[PDB]
Amino acid sequence: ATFISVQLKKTSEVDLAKPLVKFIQQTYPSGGEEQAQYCRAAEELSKLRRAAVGRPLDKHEGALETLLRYYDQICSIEPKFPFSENQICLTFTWKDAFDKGSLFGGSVKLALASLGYEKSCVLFNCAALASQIAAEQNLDNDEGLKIAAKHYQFASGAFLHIKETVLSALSREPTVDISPDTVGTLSLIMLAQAQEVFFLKATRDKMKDAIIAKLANQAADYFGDAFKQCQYKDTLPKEVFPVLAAKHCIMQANAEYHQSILAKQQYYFGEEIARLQHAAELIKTVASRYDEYVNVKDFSDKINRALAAAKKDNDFIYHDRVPDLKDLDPIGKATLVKSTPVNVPISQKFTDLFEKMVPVSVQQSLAAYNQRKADLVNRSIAQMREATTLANGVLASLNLPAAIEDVSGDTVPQSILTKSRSVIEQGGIQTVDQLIKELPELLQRNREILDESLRLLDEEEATDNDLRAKFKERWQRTPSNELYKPLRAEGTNFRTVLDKAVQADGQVKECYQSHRDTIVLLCKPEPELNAAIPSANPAKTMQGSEVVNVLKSLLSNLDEVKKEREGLENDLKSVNFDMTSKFLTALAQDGVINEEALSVTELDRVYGGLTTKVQESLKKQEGLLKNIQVSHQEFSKMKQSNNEANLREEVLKNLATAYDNFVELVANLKEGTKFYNELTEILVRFQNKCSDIVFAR
Amino acid sequence: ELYPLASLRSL
Repeated sequence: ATFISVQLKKTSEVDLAKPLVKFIQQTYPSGGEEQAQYCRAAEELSKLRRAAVGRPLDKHEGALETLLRYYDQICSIEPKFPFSENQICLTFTWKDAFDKGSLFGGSVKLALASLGYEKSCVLFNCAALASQIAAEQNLDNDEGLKIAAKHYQFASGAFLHIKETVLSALSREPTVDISPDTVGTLSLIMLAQAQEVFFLKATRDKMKDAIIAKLANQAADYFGDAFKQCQYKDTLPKEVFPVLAAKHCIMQANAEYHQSILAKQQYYFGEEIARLQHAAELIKTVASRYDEYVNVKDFSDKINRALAAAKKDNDFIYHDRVPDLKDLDPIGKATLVKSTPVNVPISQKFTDLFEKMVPVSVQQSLAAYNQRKADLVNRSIAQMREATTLANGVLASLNLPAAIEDVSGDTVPQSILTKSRSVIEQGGIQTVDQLIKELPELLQRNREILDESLRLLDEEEATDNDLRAKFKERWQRTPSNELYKPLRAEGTNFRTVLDKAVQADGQVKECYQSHRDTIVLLCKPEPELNAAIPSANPAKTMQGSEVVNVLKSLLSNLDEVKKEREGLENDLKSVNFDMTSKFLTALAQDGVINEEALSVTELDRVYGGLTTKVQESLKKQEGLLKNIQVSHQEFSKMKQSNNEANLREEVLKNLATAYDNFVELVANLKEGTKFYNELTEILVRFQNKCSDIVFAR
Repeated sequence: ELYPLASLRSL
């Protein structure tokens, strides 16, 4: 008995672990569980590749499951780690299986940086090992038949899934062994051999000759088509070709011998003889020409015994005419066999070591959701602040609401009194003065950290350069200059950040000293404050003036509008939607993730109720300011201009402006502080990254 | 923007 199998492809060993670990750590928070279990996984993955591929040796189902295990695992990894985005220099190198190319060689290799290459090759080896296990089977035996029939149909299916898979993965020309045409021929050889096994099972089980003829004819159909595919392309080892031809003939002769036993049974005697004669011719021919590859004697003895016995009976008794082959009905065909679809998992007891890991597709949708959400929220905050700033400025330049609460010109208007006490409560000028004083100190701290860090790199570099000059032979590591350039680039980066911060300190210093004194007044206790604001005569027709009640009410609703901006801002900030689960769904039920359309509709459900109100705020402000200014323009006409109330008038406008400035400055000075504090965080880490690289070197 | 909270956050 002789069946075709395929030899395994050889690979060079490659470290799977360390290029994958580089990513894992750059993805998740260092020193955590979501980074612990994945490094334990990527190293066991590297080991598994070694057991699956590292040696072409073992030859039974123990080593096959390990190969299948590896196939399934590699297919499970793909949607995680970013392979569909070329930048990992994990490059796989395989040899052609058959020592075959489209050039005059002895061997040919292909190194490729692709998982699609890795998985075609593993699959091919899965297929090939399966073919070898099948060929080894004892076909006298019911477990043998069965294991052979299942392995050939596996190989055929694996070979065929490679055929439909190679090109779109392998963005190159594949080695001959894994190219569509070869792999389509291998698939058909494996299917033909499965049919062969089923023909043997039916024979062993003493099934009807009509069934056996049809299973054998079908096997011949498969073998003939594979033979034909080989006739004008030599891509398989040298033995494949004549074995296909012999097996094609043997399966025809079998078809004919069984159909002959059918003709006899039906008393078609000349037909028995013509079919036996054909069987004999085919087998005579197989024995002379393919003697090296098959043994066919028993079958030939059996044909001859049948032929002689049938010719004795015909010549003496029946006198039936022997027809020509061309006038005989075709024997039918019956396939019992199929190419096994490839569907991960193909191994028994499979578990994805990286199942818990989130697909890359989701990150580049979860991080992208963030940049759209952030755009929307900041945008909204900024619009509102910029609006409130503009309203307060307009109000101040019109002495509102002070003017309308200014009964005489003798006391502190209630609103200025409210703002004053509000400034005093927040600590008065002491709080601004203290924050101004420490801003140069939080700057200096950060400069010290950046500078101490770069000094380190410099020190180490100097001694490294001096050791290379003196101990040329004893001292050859890559220079410090080169190891350090990545860190030195973060260095000059941080420098740029610190400069923009200094410029920002400028704006805040200039503002603070330009507004200090008026603020100091606003913070004085109420009787003292009153004495410093000039008195004036009331323009007494401010009883229940209608131009006043309108201004009062317009200003009240403008107030309403700006207090409402605070809750809007806080709710804009306090809410969030975790979007992972949505993306999980969109990916598991559909092909890919369409984040653009999916996030926009979610941002609209979560933030729409708020972005609506924010836009309604601006328009409402625009309405209010327009007719506040046409209403004031009338109000000023009624109450005249002398210098006693002009002076009081400026002092009041300037006191309202002082309040806006205390408020703007406290906030700028806190933004400054937080910035300079969070920058010490980032820079302490940087100091450690520098001391670590100088301690290892 | 006053202080470079943009540069700081992406770091």
